[PDB]
Amino acid sequence: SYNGIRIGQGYDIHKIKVLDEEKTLTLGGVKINNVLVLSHSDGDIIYHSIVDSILGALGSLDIGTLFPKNSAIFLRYARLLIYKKNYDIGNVDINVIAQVPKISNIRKNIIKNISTVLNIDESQISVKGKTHEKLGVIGEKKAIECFANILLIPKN
Amino acid sequence: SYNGIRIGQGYDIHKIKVLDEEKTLTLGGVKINNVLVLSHSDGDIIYHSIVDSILGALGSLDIGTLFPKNSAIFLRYARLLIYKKNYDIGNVDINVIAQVPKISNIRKNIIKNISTVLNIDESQISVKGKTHEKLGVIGEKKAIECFANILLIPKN
Amino acid sequence: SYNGIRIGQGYDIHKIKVLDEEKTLTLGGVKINNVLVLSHSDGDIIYHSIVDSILGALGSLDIGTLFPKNSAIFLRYARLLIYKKNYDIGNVDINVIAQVPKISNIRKNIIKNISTVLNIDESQISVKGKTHEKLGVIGEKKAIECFANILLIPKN
Ligand SMILES: [Zn+2]
Ligand SMILES: [Zn+2]
Ligand SMILES: [Zn+2]
Ligand SMILES: [Zn+2]
Ligand SMILES: [Zn+2]
Ligand SMILES: [Zn+2]
Repeated sequence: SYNGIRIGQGYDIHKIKVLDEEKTLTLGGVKINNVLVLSHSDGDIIYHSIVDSILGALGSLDIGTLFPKNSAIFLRYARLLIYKKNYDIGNVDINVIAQVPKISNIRKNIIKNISTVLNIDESQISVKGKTHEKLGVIGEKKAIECFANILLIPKN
Repeated sequence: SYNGIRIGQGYDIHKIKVLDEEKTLTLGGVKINNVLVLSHSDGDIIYHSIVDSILGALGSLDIGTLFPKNSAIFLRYARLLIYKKNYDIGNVDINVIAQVPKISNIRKNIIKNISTVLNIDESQISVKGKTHEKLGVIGEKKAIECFANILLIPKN
Repeated sequence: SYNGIRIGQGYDIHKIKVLDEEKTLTLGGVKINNVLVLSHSDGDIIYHSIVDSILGALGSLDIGTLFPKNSAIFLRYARLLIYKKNYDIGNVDINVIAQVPKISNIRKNIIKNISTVLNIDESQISVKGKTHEKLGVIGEKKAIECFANILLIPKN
């Protein structure tokens, strides 16, 4: 059983519809009032990819597989899983690849939200937004995706 | 010469054709009998991205460049390269981004296959599958891609 | 304030135009004379994603947000930021996902360029090129993208 330092990378992608001129997206727990997310879940690519990076770091079955609204249940889950396995989080670096919304505007709020739900300091979190040159599925605003990269550090 | 902890990220993408109604894919050493992979190589995005994450972690020339069927030759290669450089693998986290096949169904078999070819425990491996909302090249089943993230830990 | 080992992942994407038969791209500080990059910046996905992986590792505001030609100003910035925070770089692994140009041909020059601008050894750098099966925005040569993965190691 390996108990050294662990890497995780979560990935998520959700279909969206921008309320331009011809269910509301939540991103890092922040409501995005001009974008709908077309999903059975709440569409929070940031929360879901963070859960997936934790699960991945530790080698668990993923969320859908484990449990066959929901985003907070899973994040609390992931936090308590790191605890029971005797790890702390080192830092997490999140890349949201999204033509809309702009992330810089809501970045402080996402970071505080993550830090509360993971119970870690704001200095252990980075959330960055990248547009996609208005090319492809993302750049045409049909979808948004997120990569979350995390290190877990063995306690003591 | 740096001998501390090392990060690697491998990436791979292969063209596929799903045998719907109008050479066989291998994924993590598992044959996928309803999908053809259109490739000169065996199309194993999982094996190839794992090799590339190891090579990347250590700063080698990549597979094609190094050696200008094949997937086992390269994986044995990568395992023995980690050995000769005096590293062990920490853990590896693999994200297959594929509309088909579903990964959860074959996940145990891929993990055992990786653990045998890398000679590491099953607890050091995570393999996760993500669909792509039926959007773009991946979501339309024209291709499958994989990201493999690894840490190498200096021996002793 | 967390001062253990840190992970960063930078991502960047730029629009390009290949000078086929019907401003010049710089990649890892190397000029690519058959490709134009359609950008307000110099289009160096490799330099920019490296800066973003450093900023991400450390939890800074990103480049555009921090400072609202340019690629060297930012890289020197990132190097001196790692210094002032009391970190060294472990290693960096870069995946350029580009149908053109081929990276293997210019890989030595990019690695020497990175190692000079970051002031680290060539053994701490890996730069890998992956084509995209001539599918999608990348495979059709409309864009090139890069992922840069880095570990920062607390001094002493
Ligand atoms: Zn999701
Ligand atoms: Zn995508
Ligand atoms: Zn391959
Ligand atoms: Zn792709
Ligand atoms: Zn850029
Ligand atoms: Zn892309």
